[PDB]
Amino acid sequence: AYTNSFTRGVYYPDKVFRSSVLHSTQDLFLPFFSNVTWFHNPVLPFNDGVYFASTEKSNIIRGWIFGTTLDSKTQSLLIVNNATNVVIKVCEFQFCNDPFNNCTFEYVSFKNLREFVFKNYFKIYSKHTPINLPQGFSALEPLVDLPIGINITRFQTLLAAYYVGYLQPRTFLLKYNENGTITDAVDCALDPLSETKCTLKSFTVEKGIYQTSNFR
Amino acid sequence: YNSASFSTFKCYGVSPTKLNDLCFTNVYADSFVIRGDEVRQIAPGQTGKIADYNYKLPDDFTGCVIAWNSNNLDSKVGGNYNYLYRLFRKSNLKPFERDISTEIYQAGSTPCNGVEGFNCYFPLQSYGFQPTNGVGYQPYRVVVLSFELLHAPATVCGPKKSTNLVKNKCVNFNFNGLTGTGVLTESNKKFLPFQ
Amino acid sequence: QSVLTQPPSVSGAPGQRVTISCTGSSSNIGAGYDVHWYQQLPGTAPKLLIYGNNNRPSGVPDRFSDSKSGTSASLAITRLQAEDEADYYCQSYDSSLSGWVFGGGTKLTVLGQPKANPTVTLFPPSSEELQANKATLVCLISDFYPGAVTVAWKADSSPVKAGVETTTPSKQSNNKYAASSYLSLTPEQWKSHRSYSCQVTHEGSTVEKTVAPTECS
Amino acid sequence: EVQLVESGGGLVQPGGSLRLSCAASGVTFSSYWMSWVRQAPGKGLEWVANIRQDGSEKYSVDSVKGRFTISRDNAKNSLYLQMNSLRAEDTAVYYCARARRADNSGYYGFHFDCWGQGTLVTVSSASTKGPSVFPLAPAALGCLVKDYFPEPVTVSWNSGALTSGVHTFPAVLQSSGLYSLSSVVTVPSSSLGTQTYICNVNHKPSNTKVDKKVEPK
Ligand SMILES: *[C@@H]1O[C@H](CO)[C@@H](O[C@@H]2O[C@H](CO)[C@@H](O)[C@H](O)[C@H]2NC(C)=O)[C@H](O)[C@H]1NC(C)=O
Ligand SMILES: *[C@@H]1O[C@H](CO)[C@@H](O)[C@H](O)[C@H]1NC(C)=O
Ligand SMILES: *[C@@H]1O[C@H](CO)[C@@H](O)[C@H](O)[C@H]1NC(C)=O
Ligand SMILES: *[C@@H]1O[C@H](CO)[C@@H](O)[C@H](O)[C@H]1NC(C)=O
Repeated sequence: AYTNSFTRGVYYPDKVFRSSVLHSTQDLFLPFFSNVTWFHNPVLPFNDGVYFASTEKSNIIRGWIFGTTLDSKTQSLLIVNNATNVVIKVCEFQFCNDPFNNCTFEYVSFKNLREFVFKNYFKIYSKHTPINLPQGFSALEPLVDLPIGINITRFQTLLAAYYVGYLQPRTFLLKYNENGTITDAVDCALDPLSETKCTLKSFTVEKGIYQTSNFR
Repeated sequence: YNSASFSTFKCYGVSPTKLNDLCFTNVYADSFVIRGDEVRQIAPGQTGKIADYNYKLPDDFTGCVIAWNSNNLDSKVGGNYNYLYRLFRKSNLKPFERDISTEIYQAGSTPCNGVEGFNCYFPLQSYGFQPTNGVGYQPYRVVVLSFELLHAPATVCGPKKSTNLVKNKCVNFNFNGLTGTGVLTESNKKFLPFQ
Repeated sequence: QSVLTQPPSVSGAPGQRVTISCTGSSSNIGAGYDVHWYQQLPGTAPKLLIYGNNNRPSGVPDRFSDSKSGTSASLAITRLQAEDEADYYCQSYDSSLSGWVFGGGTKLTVLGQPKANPTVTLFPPSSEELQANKATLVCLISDFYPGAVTVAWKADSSPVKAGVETTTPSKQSNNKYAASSYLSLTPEQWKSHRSYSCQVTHEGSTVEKTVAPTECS
Repeated sequence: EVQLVESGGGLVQPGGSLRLSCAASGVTFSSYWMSWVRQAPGKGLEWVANIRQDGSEKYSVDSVKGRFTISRDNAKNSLYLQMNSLRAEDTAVYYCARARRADNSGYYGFHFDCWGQGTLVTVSSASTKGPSVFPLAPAALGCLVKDYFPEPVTVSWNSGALTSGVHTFPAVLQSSGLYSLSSVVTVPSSSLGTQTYICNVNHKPSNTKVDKKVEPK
C-alpha cells in the first residue's frame, strides 16, 4: 500500500530557539506530498532515516530494531518500552526470525497520532500526542540523541497498522511563530511556487514574475 | 600539554595552551602505533600512502596529533614483530573511515582467486621493532585527539572556575565555552526544554 | 599443548556417507581462524582437502567437503571406496600458542561387511638360521575381517605374554586384513622351549590351520 | 606448480648437531617462502615454526626453540636448518609446504601449496648395519628383517614380479637398538619347485642386499 505524506515529518533542525523568524535550512526531511508506505509484519530498508506514525488505543508497540544484519557478529540497535521505562540497547544479538552478546551501549528513560523520526551520530524526534496518513501540520520535538555511529541498513517494529517514509536531503523554509515553535513550512523543491516562497523567504508571494532558479 | 613524554603535540584549529579553557561537543581519541618516520603522513592534507589505507584525516581537520616514542616500551628484548602496516587497497579511504579487510590486491594481469603470490599481494606486513632499532623505524605511539566544535550543546569541558551568576549589569560571559559581552537579564522567552 | 582432537574412526559401506569432527577450543576454531585437513598414508604426500573454507584444492573431489563452527570442524565423505580407509590430519591457528595448531588424526573407514576367518600359523625358523646361532618367530593372523582378532599362542603349553601388535588394513581385490604377534628368547632357551603353537580366536573362526613351527626346522 | 623437494637428511648421536635443506624446484622462492614442518611419529604433524619474507619468524617452545633455526637463499631457491642438541622424537619426515605467518596473510582461511617427499633428522646411538635375514622355511610364506639400521628400505618379492600377493605388518625394533619388519606373500602351495619364490630387499642404506629363494622341507 502507498499513501499521501502531506505537510508531515517536520522537526526542529537543531537545539536552538528562534522566535518570530522564517528560518531556512538544508537537511534530511520527509518530502512533502510524497508517499509514506502503509502496513498491516515486515523488515524495511533504513534508507536515510525514517518518519513513522501509528493510530491505535491499547499501546500496541514495544519499540524498534535497527542495524546491518539483525543477527550476531555485528552490533545492532534495539529499543523497548516496558511501561515504566523506555530502554535503549545495542548488542551482537541472538534474535529469532520472527521477533514480535557483547553489548556496546545501553540507556534508560485514533487515541494518539504516534509520530516518530530517527536519523543517523544517532538522533530521535517525536510528537506522541492525542488527536481524537492524517491531515494538518505539526512539528516533531527531539526525544534522544546517542553519541554512537553504526552502518545501519535495515529496520523493524516490535508489535494492527503503521506508516513509514524515508527522509531526503532538501532545503526547507520554517515558520517559527511568536513562541519559537515551528507552525508551517515550505518544501523548497516540491513545486515552482514553493521554490518562489523560498527565493524571497516568505509564506505569501505577491503578483509578479520572479527569477527563482537556474537551468543548465 | 605539559608532558615530558610527547615527541609531537601538533594541533590544528585549536591552540594547546587555549585548549584547557574551552568545551567540545565530544572528543575522539584515535589511538595506534607506527614507525616514527610515518608521523609525516599523520597530518591533515598530507598525501599519505599509509594514511589512505590506515588512518586518514580531513584536509580541514580540528584536533591534536599527540605522539611519543615507545621503543623503550614496545620493542621487546627478544625483538618485537607484533604490529602491522597496511600497504595496498583499491582506493583511498574517507577522512576517518576505518576498513577492516581480508582481500588480496592484484597489481597487473594475474588472477589470484583469494590466495597470494607474486602480483597477488596481501594487505599487511610486520613492523620490525627490534630493541636495537636505530631511531626513525622504532614503534611510535600516537593518539590523534579529534576535536568536534559543533553548535550543539557541549559535553567535554575544561577545568574552569564556575563564577556566580549576576543579572542586570554588563559582564564578559562564557557559557559552555560560548562567550561574549552583554547585559544579561532573565527573560520571558519560552525555550522548549530541548533548546 | 593444544590439539584439534579428531575421532579415531567413523564408517560407511561402498557408495555410502559419513561426516566427522576436528575439535579444538575457542582460542583456535572460535578465534576467527579457519581449519584445513590432509589425507596422508605414511610416505604418501599430505594431500590438502580444503581451500579458503569455501572451495576444494586442485582436483580434490566433492566427497571431501568440510563444515566449521563453534569449537569444531567436520570434514565428510559421500561415495566411500576402499582407498579412503586411510590416515588423515587437521590444522588451524591457535592464539593461546605463538603459531599453528594440529589435529588428533582421523581414519575414515569402509564398513566391516563380511565375517572373513583368519589364517593362523607362525612362519618357521630354519636350521639355516643357526649359521648365526639365532632363531626367529612371529604369529600370523592373516586373511580376517572386520577390525581385529584375539592374539593367543603358547610355548610348552604356557601362554605367550606382552607379544601383542596393531592390525594391518584391507588387502587388494577383497576387504581382508592381516595382523601379527611377536616373541624373543636367548637362542639356547629358544631350543629349550619346544612347543611354539597358536590357538587364535575370531568371531567367525572355529579351528586353526596350526602346524609345528619348532626351533631347528 | 611450486614443485617443492626436500633434501640433505642425516643420522647423528643424541645431543649432536646438523645442517639440512629443501628447494622449490625451478620456481623462485620469494613468492612462496615456506616454513619447516614434520610428522611426530605415530601421531600428527607437529608445529615447528612459521616464517615471513622480512624475517619475523617464530618457533614452538614444545620441542624446537633453542635448537632449530630457519633461513633461505634466493640464489639457490632453498630453505636451510642449522640445528643443535638432537632429541629422539626429532626422527621423522620433514616437509616445507606453507608460507604465511601467525599474523594473518593469504586469507583468514589458508590454502597449502606443495608438500614434497620428506627430508629427515634421524637420531640414535646405533650405527648403520645390515639385517640378519634367512629363508624362514614356511605357500603363505614370509620374512622377519631382524637387526638393521637405518630405515626405510624397499621390500618386495621376485624383484617386484610377485607384488600382487604381498602384505607387510607394522614395524619392529630390538634390544640391540636396531630395526625389523615382516613381509608376507600368499601364493599356491602345490607350485613349489616348478614356480620360484624369492624375498627381495634392495638395501642401499645398509650396503647388504638380500634376494634369496625360499622353499620348505
Ligand atoms: C504562545 O503561548 C501562549 C500561551 O503561553 C499561547 O496563548 C494561549 O493560546 C490559547 C489558544 O492557542 C488560548 O486559549 C489562551 O487563552 C492563550 N493564553 C494567553 C495567556 O494568551 C499562544 O497561542 C502562543 N503564541 C502563538 C502565536 O500561538
Ligand atoms: C504514490 O505512488 C504512486 C505509484 O504507486 C504514484 O502514482 C502517485 O503519484 C504517488 N503519490 C500519491 C499521493 O499517491
Ligand atoms: C554496510 O553494510 C552493508 C550490508 O548491509 C554492506 O554492503 C556495506 O558495504 C557496509 N558499508 C561499510 C562502509 O562497511
Ligand atoms: C522493566 O521496567 C523496569 C523499571 O520499572 C526496568 O528496570 C527494567 O529494566 C525493564 N525490563 C525490561 C525487560 O525492559
